[PDB]
Amino acid sequence: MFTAKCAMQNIRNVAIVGSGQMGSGIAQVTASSGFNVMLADVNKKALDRAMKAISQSVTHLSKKQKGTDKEKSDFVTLTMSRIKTCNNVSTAVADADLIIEAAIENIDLKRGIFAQIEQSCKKDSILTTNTSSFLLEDVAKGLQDKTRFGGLHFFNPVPVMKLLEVIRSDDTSDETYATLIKFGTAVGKTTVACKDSPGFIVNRLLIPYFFEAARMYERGDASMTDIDEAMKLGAGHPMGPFELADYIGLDTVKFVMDGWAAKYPEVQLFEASPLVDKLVAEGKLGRKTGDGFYSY
Amino acid sequence: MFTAKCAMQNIRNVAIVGSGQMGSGIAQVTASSGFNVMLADVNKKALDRAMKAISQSVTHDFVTLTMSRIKTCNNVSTAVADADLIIEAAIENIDLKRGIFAQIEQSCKKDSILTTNTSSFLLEDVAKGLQDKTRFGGLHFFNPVPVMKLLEVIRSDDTSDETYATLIKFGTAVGKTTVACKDSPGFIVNRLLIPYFFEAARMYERGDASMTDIDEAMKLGAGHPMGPFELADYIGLDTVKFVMDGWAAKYPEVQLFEASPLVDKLVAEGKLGRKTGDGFYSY
Repeated sequence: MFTAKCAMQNIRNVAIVGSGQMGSGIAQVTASSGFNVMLADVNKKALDRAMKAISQSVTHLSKKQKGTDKEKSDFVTLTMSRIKTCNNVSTAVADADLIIEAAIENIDLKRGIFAQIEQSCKKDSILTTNTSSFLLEDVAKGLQDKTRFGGLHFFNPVPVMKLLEVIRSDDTSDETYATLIKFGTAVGKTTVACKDSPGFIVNRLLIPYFFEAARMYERGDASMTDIDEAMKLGAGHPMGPFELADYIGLDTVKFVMDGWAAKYPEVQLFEASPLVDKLVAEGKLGRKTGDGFYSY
Repeated sequence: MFTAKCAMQNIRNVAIVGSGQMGSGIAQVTASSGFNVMLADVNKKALDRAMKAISQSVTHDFVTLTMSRIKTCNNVSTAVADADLIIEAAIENIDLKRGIFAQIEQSCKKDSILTTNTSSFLLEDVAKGLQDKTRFGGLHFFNPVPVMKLLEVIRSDDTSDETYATLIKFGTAVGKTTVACKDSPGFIVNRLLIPYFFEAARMYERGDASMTDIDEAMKLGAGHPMGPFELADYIGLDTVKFVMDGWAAKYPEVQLFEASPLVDKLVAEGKLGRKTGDGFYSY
């Protein structure tokens, strides 16, 4: 983490635009790792919600440490003082060296956010998205300097999940990409490198594998519970595909696979699943609603 | 295991035709679980190497006793004459298997259940020649059979309810966790895993990401104990290729089954994975 941090003298102040679960988790690990954080969202209620969740989580971790009760709360306040909030994007990004967008998955809203960002940030600022749902080319399409754009695809809960996929568009410069690799490593992650291809690595291989399982079930070849057992037991996976999809969220999996089906209409693997569609249309989204493939 | 074994009063004698690695491993766990076994192959040398490998595993009276339950026979007709269950583990050639089953049919008891362990063909293609298709099914084990707990128990369109119930009990009697599948290409495991591995190869081939970053992403992102290139090397590249080739030829309109250059090259070059010290990676 230090080898990386000390090789990015240029990157001291980070702005995260969007204050939901991912934005708040990215803010937490960025602060814990020693950078200054500005978390931005026009939604004040969301900003308050995030800072309470971060504060909780940081406090929680400190409790595991060895040390005096002062040593611990000292640790929490050092971390939290690196995090500031702002309800105006242009103000928030004015002194940022790296900006990470974690907003709603809507391409016009994101492009609008990036136009605001580039109007206000520093000339050599690096801009990034955490999206799972769009190509970096399509997010960056209006920017003046595409060579300082890339992707930082974390996984929820960000403080717990080690992996980080670091993405380059066709236009990302080598220097910007290398900086992004060092930032992922500085914040404690195991980075993997991917081009701007739908699904990067994890989702591109996992979501179609899940849909293939659903498809097997829908043809009537085997039951959901036998599928899951065969994969845990035959391949060592800790969750079968249906449990996995419930865990990720059905709405989450459908929405990604829907964007692929539409952009890549000739690719058989990306067809929607009558059954996924019907479960999401019913609000049976998986664990987070208590009910998807299975009940919880 | 006992709950199963004592509900199969009719199944005492098991014949296994083909004494390669899977037939020999099925012989071993079937002997260990209390059945009588006849191991049959027309290649006397193979039969010899199979009994030496088996005794080698089982050592690791108990060795003598376990062995006394396994007899060999280089004649498939006479080997199955007294068998209640016959399990075919022969080479992956459909004419050879149909000829074997033509032989077994002519000799076996009329109530005998007939099964294949094949990964490469549809049950209904293996059985296409058979007069009573209703006592036919699939017992798909995994190498090494003595260690691998899963067994996919497969029915055709013709397998009777009674035959299939017996097959599930057999799997359970021999210490396996059974799962049921219809006669579909790849059953459950290979149908999901082999295309996920090819998807991984294709991603590397397109130049999107490196082999080691793809494997690291799947271990860390999904908790998989091996990433897809590690797993393929473990299973064997020749094995993964041969099954996928079968699918690409039989289902020519399915994009997911299209062959891979890197794979073809690595197998055409004899780089078959862990078992040869080189596949995707070196060992």
